[PDB]
Amino acid sequence: SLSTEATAKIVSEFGRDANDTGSTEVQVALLTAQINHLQGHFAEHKKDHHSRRGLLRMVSQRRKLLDYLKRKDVARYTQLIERLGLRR
Amino acid sequence: SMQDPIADMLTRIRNGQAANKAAVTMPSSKLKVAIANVLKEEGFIEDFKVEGDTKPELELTLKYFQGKAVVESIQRVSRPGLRIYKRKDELPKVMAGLGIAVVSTSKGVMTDRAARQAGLGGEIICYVA
Amino acid sequence: MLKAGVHFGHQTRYWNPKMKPFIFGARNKVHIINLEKTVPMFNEALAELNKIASRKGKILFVGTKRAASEAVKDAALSCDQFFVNHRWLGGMLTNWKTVRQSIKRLKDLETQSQDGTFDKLTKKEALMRTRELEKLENSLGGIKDMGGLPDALFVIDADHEHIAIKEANNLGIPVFAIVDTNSDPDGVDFVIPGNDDAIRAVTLYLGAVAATVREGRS
RNA sequence: GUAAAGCGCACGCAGGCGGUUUGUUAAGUCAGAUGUGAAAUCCCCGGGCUCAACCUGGGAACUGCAUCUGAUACUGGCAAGCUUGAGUCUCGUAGAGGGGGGUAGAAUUCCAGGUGUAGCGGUGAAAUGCGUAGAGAUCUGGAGGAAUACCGGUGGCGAAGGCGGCCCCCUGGACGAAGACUGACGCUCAGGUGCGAAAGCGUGGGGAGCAAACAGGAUUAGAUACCCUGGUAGUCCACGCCGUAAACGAUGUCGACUUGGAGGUUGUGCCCUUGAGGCGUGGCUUCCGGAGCUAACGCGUUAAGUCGACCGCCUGGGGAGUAC
Ligand SMILES: [Mg+2]
Ligand SMILES: [Mg+2]
Ligand SMILES: [Mg+2]
Ligand SMILES: [Mg+2]
Ligand SMILES: [Mg+2]
Ligand SMILES: [Mg+2]
Ligand SMILES: [Mg+2]
Ligand SMILES: [Mg+2]
Ligand SMILES: [Mg+2]
Repeated sequence: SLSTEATAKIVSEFGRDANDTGSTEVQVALLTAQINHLQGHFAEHKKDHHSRRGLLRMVSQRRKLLDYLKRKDVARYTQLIERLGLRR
Repeated sequence: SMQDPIADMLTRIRNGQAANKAAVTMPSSKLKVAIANVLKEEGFIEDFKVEGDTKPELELTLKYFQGKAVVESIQRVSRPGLRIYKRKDELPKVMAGLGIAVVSTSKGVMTDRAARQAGLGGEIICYVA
Repeated sequence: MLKAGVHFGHQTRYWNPKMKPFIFGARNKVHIINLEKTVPMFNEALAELNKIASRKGKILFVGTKRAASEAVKDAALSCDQFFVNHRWLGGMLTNWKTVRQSIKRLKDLETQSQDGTFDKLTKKEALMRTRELEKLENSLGGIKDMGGLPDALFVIDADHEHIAIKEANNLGIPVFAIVDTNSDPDGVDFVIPGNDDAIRAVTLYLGAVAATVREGRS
């Protein structure tokens, strides 16, 4: 999936502090990584549907984490989108 | 996924009594207990205890009379996605009276017979005969 | 736990989840009957037998299994008790009215040899009846003198003599038997969790019951 | 499941449903009251025409709606959480999971040449066909396309369709476990979106073997077939379309319970592990079978048993999955 390094790296920039990987913000950010990094893999090949299946699962999922965050605290939500430049 | 914990409790007992299980454990919870009380005060179950400190497990000791179990019939009624609420003058009578119907009134979880006298109605729950 | 300590469990691992409540442990791929309830069950049942035995109650012992057959016939003959150690004919109980006629032959035929009323007739003819008696003694033999269903039934093993118990519990005839793991206690109304095998195991209780029977009738 | 009926399969908006604790609210729920619910019908009790129909006094009912006053268990709203659901991280594990690109050996066919000589090929026989312009057989060299013996399995992976040589590159999911983290972020899903065997369609390639069409030979009464001799599309590839199948477990998805037996595959823990190993314990998977279920066959902890949440579908046969 994603490199162990790039992982821990992002777990800090968005993680509530460190050692924690459950933080909503974290997950969302972590997903966006593969989501974006995969665009390249899919920009090429294309016919690799089975792999796409995984891609969408990440998107649809992130959509929930984000949507959820907005409900539990609009703040973190609005800010989170900014750093990852999402929501159109 | 678990969308109705009450149903699981009732099912656990019916399937338990069928297999002649000494008792039956499960994740306790206020309502579950309150309902169990009625079952105890009615002689359908021997006793019950909720262990655990941060994870309550309700131990429901099944009961059997002669060559059969006490609870011969127990099915949920006011299930989700279709709740049922009756009036004091509209309380159901299980097995012509020989049976009971757990009802959650504003006064608490009591048997139909009892609530019907307390001059109050409420949401049925199931029929234990 | 006297001589009882000389039989332990039985049946490797085929067992039967129904006998679980009567099992103790299982070493070397074999369950061991929990004596903790075995011997306690012993008296509880044995007492009932003598209870009705007192009224000369018709007792019918069952045990076709070769290894234990001979023993059963002997013990059950220690009094008005009866026995069956040769292929439990289908109906000798539930179909007594019909099976009885067979016993009659065993009688009327025995008298033939029993008395001088046999020497007559050619070899072939006589021979024909001699062979016939043999077989009859196997099955009816140990029941030829029981004009009527037994007051109670006692079979060694359940599974094996399953057919017997079925006809018994149908006539309301109290069924007493020794079941072990693989056996099914849902039939015998008086379970006796013991090794249904071992020559020592069979005779052990076989004589035990017999005794309580002779002493049963005052 | 087989009688009519599980969408071919997924993702998922709306919608429906929602683990657990405390507080709070009181909207649904419940209790009481006040209005109102025309009278007449209906029903109960009782009257009057000689009875009855009929007529009539009072009550019950009008199961509803509104408001007022409370009750707070349950559902809902709010606040604060909690960790067992779900998810993230770490480290491991197996795999024909997918896309791209290489590559190897066996074999078929074809081309060239040597040896060699009268048959080969085919069938039940035959015949068509191929042979003296030298086949077949055999040997040597070369060209090319397709598929990967053995391993191989009751096997494995995938949502389904489906996926087998070896290597690299890019990439998805699943599982176990010492745990660490988030804190109900979940389940289902009309419409919608995407994936869809084979055949088929378009453009451009490719084309060895097999083979609809087609052409011969045969069989037969006939033989627009089965068989034989050939052989085009196609089968192969790229990109676009088609969207169907007995798309089958003929069995929707999610979760919880309910005797047992024998086996497979994979993770992991313990055991002189000194051992092949034995014992546990998760995931997935065969067959047998108990209770129970079922019209029966059968299913049977991977249920068609016992339950809860959501969805899809059926309502006699033909006409017809046809017409418009
Ligand atoms: Mg059919
Ligand atoms: Mg059908
Ligand atoms: Mg299907
Ligand atoms: Mg009116
Ligand atoms: Mg609440
Ligand atoms: Mg095709
Ligand atoms: Mg084409
Ligand atoms: Mg699978
Ligand atoms: Mg089966």
